[PDB]
Amino acid sequence: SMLIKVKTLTGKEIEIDIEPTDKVERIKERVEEKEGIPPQQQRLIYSGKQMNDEKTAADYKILGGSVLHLVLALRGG
Amino acid sequence: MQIFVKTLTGKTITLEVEPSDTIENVKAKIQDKEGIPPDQQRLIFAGKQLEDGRTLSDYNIQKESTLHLVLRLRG
Amino acid sequence: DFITALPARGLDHIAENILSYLDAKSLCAAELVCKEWYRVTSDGMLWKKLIERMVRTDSLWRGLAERRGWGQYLFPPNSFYRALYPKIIQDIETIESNWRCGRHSLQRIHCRSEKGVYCLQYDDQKIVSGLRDNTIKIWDKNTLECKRILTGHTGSVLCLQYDERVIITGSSDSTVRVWDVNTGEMLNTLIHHCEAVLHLRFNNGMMVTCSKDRSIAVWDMASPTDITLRRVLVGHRAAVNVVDFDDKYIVSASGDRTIKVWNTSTCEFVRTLNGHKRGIACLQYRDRLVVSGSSDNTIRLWDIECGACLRVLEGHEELVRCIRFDNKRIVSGAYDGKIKVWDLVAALDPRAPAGTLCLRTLVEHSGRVFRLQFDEFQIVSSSHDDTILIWDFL
Amino acid sequence: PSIKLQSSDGEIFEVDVEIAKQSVTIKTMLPVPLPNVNAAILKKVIQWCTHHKPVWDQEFLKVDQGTLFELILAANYLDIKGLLDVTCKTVANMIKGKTPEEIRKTFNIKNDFEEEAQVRKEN
Amino acid sequence: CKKERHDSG
Amino acid sequence: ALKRIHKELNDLARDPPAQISAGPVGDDMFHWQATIMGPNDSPYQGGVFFLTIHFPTDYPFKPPKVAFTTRIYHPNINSNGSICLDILRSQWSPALTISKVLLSIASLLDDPNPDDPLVPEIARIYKTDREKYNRIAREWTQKYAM
Amino acid sequence: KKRFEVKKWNAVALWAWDIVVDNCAICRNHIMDLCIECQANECTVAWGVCNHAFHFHCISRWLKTRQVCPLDRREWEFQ
Amino acid sequence: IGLDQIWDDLRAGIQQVYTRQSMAKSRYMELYTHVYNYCTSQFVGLELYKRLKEFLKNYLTNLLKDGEDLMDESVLKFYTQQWEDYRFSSKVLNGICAYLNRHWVRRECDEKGIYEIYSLALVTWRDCLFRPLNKQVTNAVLKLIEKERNGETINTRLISGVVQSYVELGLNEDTLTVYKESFESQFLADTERFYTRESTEFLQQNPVTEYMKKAEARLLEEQRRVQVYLHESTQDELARKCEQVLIEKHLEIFHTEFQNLLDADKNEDLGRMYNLVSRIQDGLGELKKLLETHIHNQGLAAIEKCGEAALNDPKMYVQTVLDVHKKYNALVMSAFNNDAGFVAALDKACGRFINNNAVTKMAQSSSKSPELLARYCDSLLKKSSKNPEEAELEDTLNQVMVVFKYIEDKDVFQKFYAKMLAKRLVHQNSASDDAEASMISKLKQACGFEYTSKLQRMFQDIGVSKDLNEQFKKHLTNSEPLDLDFSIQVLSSGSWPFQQSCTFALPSELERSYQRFTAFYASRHSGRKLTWLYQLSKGELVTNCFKNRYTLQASTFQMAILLQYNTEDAYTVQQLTDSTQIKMDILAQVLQILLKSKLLVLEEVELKPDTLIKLYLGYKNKKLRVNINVPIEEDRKLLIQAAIVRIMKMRKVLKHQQLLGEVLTQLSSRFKPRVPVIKKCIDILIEKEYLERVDTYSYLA
Ligand SMILES: [Zn+2]
Ligand SMILES: [Zn+2]
Ligand SMILES: [Zn+2]
Repeated sequence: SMLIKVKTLTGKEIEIDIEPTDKVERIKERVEEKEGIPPQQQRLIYSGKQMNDEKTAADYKILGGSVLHLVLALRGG
Repeated sequence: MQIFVKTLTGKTITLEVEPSDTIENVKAKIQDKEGIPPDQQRLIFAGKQLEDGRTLSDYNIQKESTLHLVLRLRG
Repeated sequence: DFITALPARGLDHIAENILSYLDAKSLCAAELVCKEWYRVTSDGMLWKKLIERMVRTDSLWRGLAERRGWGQYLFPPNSFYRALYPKIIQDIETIESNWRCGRHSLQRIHCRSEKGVYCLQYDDQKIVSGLRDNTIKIWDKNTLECKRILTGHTGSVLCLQYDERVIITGSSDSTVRVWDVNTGEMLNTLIHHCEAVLHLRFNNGMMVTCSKDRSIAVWDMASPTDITLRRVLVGHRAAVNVVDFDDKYIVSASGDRTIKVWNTSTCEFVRTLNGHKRGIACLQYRDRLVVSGSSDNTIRLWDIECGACLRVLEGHEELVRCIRFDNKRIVSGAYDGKIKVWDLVAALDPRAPAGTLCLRTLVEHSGRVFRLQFDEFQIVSSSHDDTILIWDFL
Repeated sequence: PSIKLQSSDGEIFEVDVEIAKQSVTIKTMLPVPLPNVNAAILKKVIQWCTHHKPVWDQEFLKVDQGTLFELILAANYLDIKGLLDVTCKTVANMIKGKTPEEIRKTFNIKNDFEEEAQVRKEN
Repeated sequence: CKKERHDSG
Repeated sequence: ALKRIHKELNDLARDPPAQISAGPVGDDMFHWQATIMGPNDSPYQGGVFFLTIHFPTDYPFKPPKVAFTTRIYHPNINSNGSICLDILRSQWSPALTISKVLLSIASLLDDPNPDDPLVPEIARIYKTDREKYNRIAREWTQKYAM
Repeated sequence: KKRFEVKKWNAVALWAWDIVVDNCAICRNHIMDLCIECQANECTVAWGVCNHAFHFHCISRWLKTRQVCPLDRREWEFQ
Repeated sequence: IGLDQIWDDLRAGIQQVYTRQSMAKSRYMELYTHVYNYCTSQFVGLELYKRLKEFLKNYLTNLLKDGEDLMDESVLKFYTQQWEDYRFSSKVLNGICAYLNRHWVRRECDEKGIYEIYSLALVTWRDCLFRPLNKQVTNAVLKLIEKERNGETINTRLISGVVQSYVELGLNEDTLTVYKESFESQFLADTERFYTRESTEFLQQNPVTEYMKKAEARLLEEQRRVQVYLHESTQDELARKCEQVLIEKHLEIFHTEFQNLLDADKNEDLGRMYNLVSRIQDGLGELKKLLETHIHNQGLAAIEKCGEAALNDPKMYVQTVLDVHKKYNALVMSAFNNDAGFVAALDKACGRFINNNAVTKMAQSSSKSPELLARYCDSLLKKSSKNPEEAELEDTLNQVMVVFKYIEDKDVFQKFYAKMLAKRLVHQNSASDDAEASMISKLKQACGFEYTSKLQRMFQDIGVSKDLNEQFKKHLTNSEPLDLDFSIQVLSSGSWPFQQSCTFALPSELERSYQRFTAFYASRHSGRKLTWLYQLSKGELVTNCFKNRYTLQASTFQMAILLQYNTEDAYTVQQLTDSTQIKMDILAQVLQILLKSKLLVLEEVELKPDTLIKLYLGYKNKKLRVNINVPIEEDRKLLIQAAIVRIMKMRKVLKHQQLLGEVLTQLSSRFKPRVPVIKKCIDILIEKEYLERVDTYSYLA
């Protein structure tokens, strides 16, 4: 329904579309379907809180245009 | 080309500069366009301090980029 | 004659069942009745089964079996058990006697021999201690060698509690960290308090924390990485020093000279225990009994239901920093190095005299004993100096 | 439903299913002949089972040792745990807290025990 | 910049 | 001093900087938790350092207490996660905002000030061996930030 | 005869300030707008030699704490 | 006491029980008493257990000898009946020896060599199956299962019996160990071979479409069979093996037929193809790829049919793209079960298609699509001759929102939509404020509030302008008369995308008008700077020089010339310029727009800088109020580095070329990288100590 932007380290703003009641896991997966980074090397940060893989996208008070930050975790298992 | 700089007052401005001008010239332009002396100026880009004795090309600053202006600090 | 008629018709198991309901003295008496009775008790391993039953229903016996070693033969000429029972009773008697006499070994710490433990918890394998150098040290219970060191806390590690899966610590940097007891990787970090976290307790998936910010926070632990704040308890006008709880109530002791009892069901203010002249430094709540050690150098015992001061204990020359208890004694440690051991059974009785309560005053060190935990066989303490002291009573 | 239990002598008794099924032997069996349990002990166990569908058990057992022993045998042959457990606990209570001589005098046992001295020195 | 009972609990 | 803080949060939610993110913890709008991403081409590459900001009652005219939460290796940050920005102790200015203080700290992460440091045991190695320091800081970053 | 007169006329015009928004570096509000501590209920504007301006109620308190310009470390003086 | 007589009697009773004789229960109780007294003399009763085991063994040996070496069909019924009777006899026997049973189980301290009575009977029976009839019955049941090839009606019970037997016969220790291995292995191998043969033959004289239906029916049948008479544990294993061997071998043919199926509108076949491939694990790759490519091609082809008149008509453009997306969306939702992966393929397809449309090439700029979208949205919201319904307007707006969601450069669209909204508000062309508000709210909820911020500011500003105009008109009641109806839309220069590019002359009449407006404006703002915009002002004029009192709506330029004609009309272009001060690049255009009618003519025309423009009286127009107002180099490296570390930590041991091939296959789907870039990235990772150079690159801790 809404549209967010997963800003990476370079600056490329990966525009993604999510649902007000989606799960951070889905947001992490949509990135690979648009960028190529598997969900195992992703650390989405928003308003200073490392987004958890379980809380819904609404628990973080996300709205349209809300820019999330993405930092790659090379190890990531 | 042109760059964007955000002043301490919250407002944003842009400067018409080429990749040949020195950082000192950039600070001078920011001063005349805003009104803050260069001694109390600090330019940050991509989380890094901008040395005065250099030029924009040394930092790979493309056009339409953004620069943050903060006060001076120390240890 | 049952014991002889029953096995005559092949009902030996019934006869043995009859003799199994006897105690130690009644069993020896039966063993001294006749040859047939003796044969039944011997053939049926009656003594062995008696020792097994005792181990199954008593903690002291269990601890002695695991520490002394004779438990290895539990669960063998059948004579070893009959002759072992008196020796076990003798050892238990020696244990309690030295407990009331003041005997120990005081095993020191074996590491670089270098301090400032604020909270300590042990088991039969390791000893977890929250130092002041912003690190957590895990020592071996047998060799006493410094096994591991967990770093990552910004401030000093004030309190900590662990189980068979994680290690939850509360530091002075106003943060709560959940570590993995097996490997040691920081699994989670809770940032909710505005000031240093003083105490925290957790069990059955729920946790309670109290910080210097005069507030209490309850958390629902669904997993080591899934902790969610449930409610925020307010009402204390000072720094909440200690907080304990169970399935019935949550007790909170702060520096405001009062004790607060809330309902764990929905955090309902049940009662408020007053009577302490100064702030309360330590407290233990269990079996519907509360024992608090405050700054007034006295130990107050209360009944959670009525909140009546059953007894006040005097004798401490300094502030009672920590205090612990079990079904038999109450071990308290104040600032001045003085481990006071009191009798609980005699304390719960309103007819006993105050003078007959202070059993002993172990004085071997002098620093402020910050923490001390005991069981039926030893006492592990930690003060400013003297990194870790082990008070064994066997 | 009511089950018909034919004692050893020949007497018959009607007992409800809910209680008759308490004894695993009868439950597995389903008149019911009991060649090792007579009507007397049968009536006693039936009363105990119905009442158990303690003080009452004590009075119910405030009988001589002969009937107690017979009750033991009947409970074993009928495999009724409850009855067997309570009767065994009672005999145990009847043994505890007495000196060896007092024990022999309690159950009218004659000391058959050097031997006596050996067991006395070894215990 | 320059610089600017131990019981916290 | 709640209107100013609310406006600052609004701005952070509107024009977010490059490597800065700060938001409230819970209901207490005076206790925020920020994040600082290690600037590229530095020993702190690909690292996320968590901070903790606590606003006083007269914040517009009083610097807010900022303290690091994750251990780090720096001549201006001790183990207690205390920062020594002169703009935070006495030279504070009501014009400086959160988005500015966090950026200043991020900049300090790259260019340390060995002169008058907070941890001599580290500043010495820095001024003497600018190579070993690059490795120790990297190791610490891999142990905590990552 | 020669009657070339206009009857209806509709135009547009863009209004702007004197030089810049002069955003008060204190409450991030507008100079012409009412002061922040003044909104939660006489709020004039004060200037400095640096050409910097703020509200009177804002700069007054900042001065009470330190007699220095908030945008720059030079001294402070009105007009 | 004596045992010979009582034991032989008990043995006779047992013998009579093994055969369903149904004797008087008195004999049962008597036997119970016999076993009860027998366990009275750990050594007591051992003889009883031994006699029981020996008798069981002898009876089973005799039975097997009676039914040994029989046909592969009668053996089934034989074993079933014998097993049923043996189970009943053993159950009642256990009920008889219950006393002895309980005693033993509670005496020998399990953890000797005894297990239980019922368990003993089972273990003993496990000597009439293992060696004498293990193969025979299994091969028989297998032959029947295969006989199902023609749909014959089997007993359906003769098999369930053997299955329950094998299960109960499970390890009688302390459980489907002896059943699973034997029956499973055989059943699995047989059904696998059967399906392989059936599939290979069916695919030789039939199309893939029919094979899909046959395969689905076979899967359902096999799932139901194993659920009715077979055990429920072998349900997962069998289904997995079947779905694997029946689809894997034909996955390639499925891929090939998928394209042809996509060509036509065969939904049912597509749905079944998906249901079959979804059952397998990770087989949807090529399927998603094919769907994406086909959607992209369909889009480009559908737009080619209208590129001749698309750059000049937005409506048709947006409608075409909308139809393509709507059809494919409905297909992915109904047939593909709205899978979370296929919708992504449709997304990428629609995106690439809308951004690389053929119409874009005709404009040489990838910014033509958002421009057309904005024009379409404007035409929808404009106040046309008629007014469309409300519901239809809201629905079309939602559709526009979808096509917008798929745009790439949303900023260009923001700028275009802003210009259009401005032109609408100023010219008073808005259809309905509610529609504009709904569209603005939709854009806000879609791309946040920062985008819509400027738009909302523009809206609130037009409202404030109306209010200020009312105030000025209210203060006009004093001694300040105006010889013309005046009004104005004062906009805020902070949001409107308008700029000053005229620098007009401001005639004598407009002089007094402007002066009075400023005089009144010196009452609300101090730093007020009215950057007047004349290329937007409207204008109405009346004329008496013509034959009648004509009227003509125009702008400030036309009005300027018309009023400049209040003197000697024999004026040239330079004479007019002497009092207008207009730039050449715009003045020439102004004169042309003015003469682009019969109002101003010359003495396809070519205007001259010296030609005179005299008063034109022979202007006979058929209308009044005639409107003469005519208008990634770094991203590549990052992805490469991430892929390298991922592969390294995955295998921990490789070579340089091997690593190259692996990263190339894991990155090809995104784009095409270069080998030197991979080498440089490996070195970069070496700088961070992520991997090393074995004393060849190995994973690092
Ligand atoms: Zn202000
Ligand atoms: Zn004011
Ligand atoms: Zn200034």
